[PDB]
Amino acid sequence: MVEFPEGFVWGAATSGPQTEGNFHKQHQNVFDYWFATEPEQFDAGVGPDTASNFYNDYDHDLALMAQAGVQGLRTSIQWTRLIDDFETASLNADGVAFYNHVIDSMLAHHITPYINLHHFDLPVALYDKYHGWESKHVVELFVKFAEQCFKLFGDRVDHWYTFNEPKVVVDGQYLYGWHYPQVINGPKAVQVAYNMNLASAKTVARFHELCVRPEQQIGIILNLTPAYAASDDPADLAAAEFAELWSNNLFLDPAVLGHFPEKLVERLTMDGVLWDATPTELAIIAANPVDCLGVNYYHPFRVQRPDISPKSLQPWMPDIYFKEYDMPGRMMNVDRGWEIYPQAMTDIARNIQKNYGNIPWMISENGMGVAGEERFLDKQGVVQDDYRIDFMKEHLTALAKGIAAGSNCQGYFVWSGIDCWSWNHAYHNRYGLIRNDIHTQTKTLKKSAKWFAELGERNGF
Amino acid sequence: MVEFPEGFVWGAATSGPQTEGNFHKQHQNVFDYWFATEPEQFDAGVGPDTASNFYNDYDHDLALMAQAGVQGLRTSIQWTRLIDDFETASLNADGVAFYNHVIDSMLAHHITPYINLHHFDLPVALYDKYHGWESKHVVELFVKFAEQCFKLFGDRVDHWYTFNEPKVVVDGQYLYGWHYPQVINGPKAVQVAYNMNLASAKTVARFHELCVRPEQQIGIILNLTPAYAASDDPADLAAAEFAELWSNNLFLDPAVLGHFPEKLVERLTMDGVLWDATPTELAIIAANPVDCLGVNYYHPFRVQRPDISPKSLQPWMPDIYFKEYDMPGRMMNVDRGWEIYPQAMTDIARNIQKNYGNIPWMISENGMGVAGEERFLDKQGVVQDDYRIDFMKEHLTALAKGIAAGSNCQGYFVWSGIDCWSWNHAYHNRYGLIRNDIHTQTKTLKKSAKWFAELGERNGF
Repeated sequence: MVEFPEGFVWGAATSGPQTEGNFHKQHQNVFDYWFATEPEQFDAGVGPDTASNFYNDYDHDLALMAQAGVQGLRTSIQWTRLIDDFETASLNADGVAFYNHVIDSMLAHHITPYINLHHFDLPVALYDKYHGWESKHVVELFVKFAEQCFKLFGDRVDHWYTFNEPKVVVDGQYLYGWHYPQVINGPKAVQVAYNMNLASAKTVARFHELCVRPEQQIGIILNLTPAYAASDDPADLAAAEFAELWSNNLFLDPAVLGHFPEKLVERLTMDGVLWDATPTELAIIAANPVDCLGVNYYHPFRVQRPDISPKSLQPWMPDIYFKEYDMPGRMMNVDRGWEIYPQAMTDIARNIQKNYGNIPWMISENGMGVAGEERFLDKQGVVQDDYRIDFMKEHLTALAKGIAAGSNCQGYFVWSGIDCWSWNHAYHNRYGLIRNDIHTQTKTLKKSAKWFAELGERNGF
Repeated sequence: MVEFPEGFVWGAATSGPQTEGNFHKQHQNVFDYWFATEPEQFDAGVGPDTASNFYNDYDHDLALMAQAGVQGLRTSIQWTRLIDDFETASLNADGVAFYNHVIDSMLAHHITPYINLHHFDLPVALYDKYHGWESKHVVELFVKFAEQCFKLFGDRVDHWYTFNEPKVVVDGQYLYGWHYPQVINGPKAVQVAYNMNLASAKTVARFHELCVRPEQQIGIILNLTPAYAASDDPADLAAAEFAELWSNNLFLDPAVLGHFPEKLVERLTMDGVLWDATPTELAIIAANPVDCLGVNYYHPFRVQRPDISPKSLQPWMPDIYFKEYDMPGRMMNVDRGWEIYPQAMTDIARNIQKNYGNIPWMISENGMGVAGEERFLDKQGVVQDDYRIDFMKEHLTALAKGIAAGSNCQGYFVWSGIDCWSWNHAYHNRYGLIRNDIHTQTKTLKKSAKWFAELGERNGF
């Protein structure tokens, strides 16, 4: 009924910090320091120290993912596990052995590796010493980390990503208190956003200097949720277009077009908060756009005029130009508090084909979180997560209008394969195709796993 | 009878390691370490620990130089004095205070500062830890240190130089045994020569991001002695061709034209000794040529065919393509071993005018050395150094020819103002317009000093 192009990749997505646990990890990332210092900030007091036991059970975990039909698995390498000395990027031996064990095990179970380099997991010591992503030195240290990954695993990994959603690091660490160090400072957030795009372009450059095969591509993973206007009222349209530029063009334009959006640059310049860039750095951005693009989508975003004039006496924040809008009539996932709107899939697909040269791209994250999935166990202990099947059917159907109209969309990656640790929310909401009983780290396929496996065999539903 | 353009600058040239002494210097450069462990390698046992006492006596020393007609003093800031932590380029407080005193004292004596950032004085710890200029990381540390110099002193310093004769570091440290660490490795020296051209271009880029005046200019100091063919025989013209590419084009073309000489790159590639470069690096080199040129010249250089074929089995060295030639009938400075040939001054001027856009340039070093000048002391303790006047006269007369033919030469700096420490030769040969008795650090003008002052007021002789 719905068919997908030949060679379409059917995948799942996690990260190292949300799965491995901290077993024998040399360094703390910001979340490990946060958890070890303020465990009360975490749901049920579950921190990342054990997560989903992937450090210990990766092999059998991969067997289960392959049964659920994971053809390609995307996860991440922790800067804080691979690296001994950050200034030098020397190798922690156990960390190197672990990631090789993981990659080899993926290829033993016929799972194609998709490796991302950074998923919100800055080493706390680099924050302490340089304030992390605010420091162009830390940007250089990341490239050095990235080179070590290219040299150690490039013989077996064709598909690479620099960052997963830099904007969430920008928002979490410097705007809204989501991430340790919980800084609230607009001007610093602007500098961080620039520095991460710069880290990204530098890593693409280093990758293309070292890559030997045509199959080897490096991309970036962004959330491209559109910023839908609340109404056709002019103040709402003005709010929607800044929020579009701020949330999407801020990273999409430099990563894919090689430049920042000039209207955004103009606005930050006039507000006095523009980042510090050099001509060399800008030239590096222009010269090293990504090969491909990972797209994350879960729920839409709608905006209206700000309550007060942006000329008001207040600390600068991107939010002075827009406020979120809840739409009367919205279809809702009520317990998670998110609108369901799979047509965003189709709009995103078209933005990419019309305004970004139809660059090769994939849905790298799409999924639905539900709390207390033990309510829906059947008598053999399998979650009857039909809601998650329905969810995937709605978003894939819109994605197929996506591809039928021309989108160079090359795969679909579910968040997630195995239930994994969602930062402060920990295991409140489960997204997996595969349940994890985190007390015993016992993993069981849910119903959606078998449907996802047949989806990949039929190449449709 | 022989006069110069309006506003021609009459200056003197030294460097920091040859004048200051090591008084309260936090770090050893390469020569400090070399002397501290092998003083027998240094003439009469004299190292750089006191030199010409400039750390203590800069004020009165600057008065004597002004008495001798020094309108512009070119010297250097030592990396090892200014910088506490090389990795961060944090400041040593006594080092900053000293160079502030020196620059301020220069102005109070009406001497225009010309500041060179590097004169063969690699910090020895960066050699031990990274192998120094071989490490593109050391390149980045240099840029950081250069930024500090601009930020601290740019407000009163308009004339900057990235390096003095990078080729002498390549030759001295990696080819012929002149400089600690005394490595003898052809391929390494090629990479070092690449890295210092890169470091210079990166330093031009940082200067221009931070320069706040039209008057502020940065350049590089190069010896541009022509490579004279021993004869018009093809084999001698071919050797002179390569020695010219290797001696001058290797630094001049990147610095002024923004690219390496493709004939040289062809030759090194064919010989498999080419440097490792990146597209990014070559673009920085292309984008930041110097503002001006400083030209060093003391004696000519003549070249014939190698004794044996370059296809012979021998370690790759630039010299496989050319041998130094001794012309019969040459005018010699016999004690020093150098030929006297002021006509080269004219040749240099014309080469810049005709093949380098007539970019603004100066003779930044020219001068004659003479051992044991006590022989020519008179009743006054004044060295009767008529030979140095004759030398200056002859080479100035050739310069004026170049100028009248239209070469954009704008000044002429004598080496040196005060007798200074000439590396392993230390104080064997004396070059100053002003003598230093190095036992008492008592400094007294020579006859040539008064004449240089009269040369300035008359703008000619």
